[PDB]
Amino acid sequence: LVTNGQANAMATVQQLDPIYVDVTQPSTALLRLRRELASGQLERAGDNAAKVSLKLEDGSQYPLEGRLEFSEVSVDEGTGSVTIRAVFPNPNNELLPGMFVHAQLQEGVKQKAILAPQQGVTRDLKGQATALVVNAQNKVELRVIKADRVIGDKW
Amino acid sequence: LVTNGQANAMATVQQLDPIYVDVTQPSTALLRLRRELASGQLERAGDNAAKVSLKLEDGSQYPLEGRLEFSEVSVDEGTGSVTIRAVFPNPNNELLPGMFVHAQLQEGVKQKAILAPQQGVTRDLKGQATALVVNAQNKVELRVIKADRVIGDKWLVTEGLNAGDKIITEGLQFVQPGVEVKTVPA
Amino acid sequence: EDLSNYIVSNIQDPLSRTKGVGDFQVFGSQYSMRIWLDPAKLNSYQLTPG
Amino acid sequence: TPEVGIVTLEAQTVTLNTELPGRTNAFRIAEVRPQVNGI
Amino acid sequence: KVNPDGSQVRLKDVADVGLGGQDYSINAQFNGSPASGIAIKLATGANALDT
Amino acid sequence: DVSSAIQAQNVQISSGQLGGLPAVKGQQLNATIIGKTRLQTAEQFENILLKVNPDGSQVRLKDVADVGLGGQDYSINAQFNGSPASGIAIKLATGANALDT
Amino acid sequence: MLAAQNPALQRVRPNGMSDEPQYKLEIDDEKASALGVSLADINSTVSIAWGSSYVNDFIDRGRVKRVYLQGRPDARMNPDDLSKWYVRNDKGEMVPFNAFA
Repeated sequence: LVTNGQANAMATVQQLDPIYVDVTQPSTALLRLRRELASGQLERAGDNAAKVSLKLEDGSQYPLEGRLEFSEVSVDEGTGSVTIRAVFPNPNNELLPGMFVHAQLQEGVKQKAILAPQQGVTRDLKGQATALVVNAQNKVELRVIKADRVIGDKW
Repeated sequence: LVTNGQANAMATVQQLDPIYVDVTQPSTALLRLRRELASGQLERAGDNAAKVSLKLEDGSQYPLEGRLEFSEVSVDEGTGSVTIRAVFPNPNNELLPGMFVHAQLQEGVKQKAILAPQQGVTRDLKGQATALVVNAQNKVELRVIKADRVIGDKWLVTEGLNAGDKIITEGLQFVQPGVEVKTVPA
Repeated sequence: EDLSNYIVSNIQDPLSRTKGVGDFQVFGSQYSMRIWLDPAKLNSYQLTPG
Repeated sequence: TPEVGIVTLEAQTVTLNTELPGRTNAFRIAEVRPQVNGI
Repeated sequence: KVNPDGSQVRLKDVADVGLGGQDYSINAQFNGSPASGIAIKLATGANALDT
Repeated sequence: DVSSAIQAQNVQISSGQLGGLPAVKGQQLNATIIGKTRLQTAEQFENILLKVNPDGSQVRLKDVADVGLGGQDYSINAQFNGSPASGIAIKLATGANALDT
Repeated sequence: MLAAQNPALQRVRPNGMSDEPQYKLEIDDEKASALGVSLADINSTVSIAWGSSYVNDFIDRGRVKRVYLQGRPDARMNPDDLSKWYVRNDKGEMVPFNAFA
């Protein structure tokens, strides 16, 4: 017996040829990227700002790349994170709605970057990063640098 | 007192000449099947692919062999599992709706499958599967092998071991790698 | 760690009870069935290390 | 020299059935709900 | 975890299990080839030759 | 509940190590991660929080308990000619001299 | 330095190690407990995921040895990989360490 205005359903008709990927992001990282992008050192790209390119549940790369979509304006009070959608093509039905997945969307292209290796950068008595350099008249001195991101094995 | 559109059922009428068997496959197994069927190392079955046979609640195989349809397309959020439906004939009142059965969904056909006995593959202190193998120079070796699935009373090997070789099934004791030995059938 | 397992499992226990040895120290460790938690898959199913 | 039982193994084809858990549901179940009211 | 449907996750779907050492801080190495050793301290009040 | 919360706040947990063994190939960074440390002053036991709603309103240990340093055992306490004092009472050991001690 | 400048000594040594960088992560206490996650779950996640916890024992080949439990060799190696670990909320949701640490 099946009544009018029923709460629970009977079947699920669904299509999935362009899928949607609800990617979460904690708002402290988004606010830190907004700070690093409003401070003029890293330039947001235009050619590869909308590529998302998820990798699947077992670490395998997905062969197609898709468009990035809006970022939802409200954070949720249970976990503190925005949700960003993405539009991925799915021609061969090779990924199902509901799987867990990781997206690699970029956040900024740094032009003319310098990379000090892990060996030459240490900390002093206060907690600020340093690196010993040699002058042009061949004599070392202490200098205080701001290194906070590890890429590869270089700050 | 009985009211209209009542959520509580008054009686339950069910018939079971076939019985749906809902079977949950984890999505990483379907994903490694999609990775291995695309490569040539696992050929699709074809005409025999639909047949499934279920293992009952006492470890005894069910005598009839039904067929499956609609491997589902929505996974669930919690355990990440695709449910798979299978239809089984049921002449007597043998299967009952609500049991906890297992099912043997068969997929893939190996076109080069090397397959070593239980008593020929033993574990060393690493935990790896090892077998004692005789060279063409008629002396023994050890080869590290990996063993995926038990078929009856024999392992199958994936890498490490090649076809046309010899392993020692019985007589593993007083044989160490690097010694001379002679091959007799048993 | 194979040789270290062999020491801790077969040499250490009869050698620490002999007449004269009061303290030992192995350079290594025995085997111990490590379980390496992958935090992506430990994220996938709403689970914790607890 | 020792004489031990040694097998000669060769290639063959297999089927690779996989075991998966589950429950059995009824084929056509109808909860008799009343659709009309009274005692 | 396992639901009443019968769908479960094992420990293989979360972690990869294999044997290793219980601490990796000390790894001795003898004369070019990999090795391991036990160091032995003499108990007090005893002799060195007899030990 | 206050006991369970205070056993949850000042834990000295073994919080691991960056780049700890076994290391991935190409690792050059090592640092001993200090997690939480067990609290030290009165203003740090004074800010143990017991319950907090998702709206942001909390109950610290200010509004529940008066916290301050006091004696471990208030039972035995001494005096000396009116002015307050305390002391240790030394007993000599076995086979020992009194003058050397 | 005053002994190395002293002509009556020779090769004085510290017989110890000098101060080196160590990563103090600061758990935002009130924000973590306001989002719902209890603090014992945070401490269990930190200690087991980095500090290589000890669960129980197991026998093998005639000897009882032990079972450890630690994160990957690829998810604790730098401060960018202390954000891969997620801690469960009080309602089944998942909260990263970027929110409160």
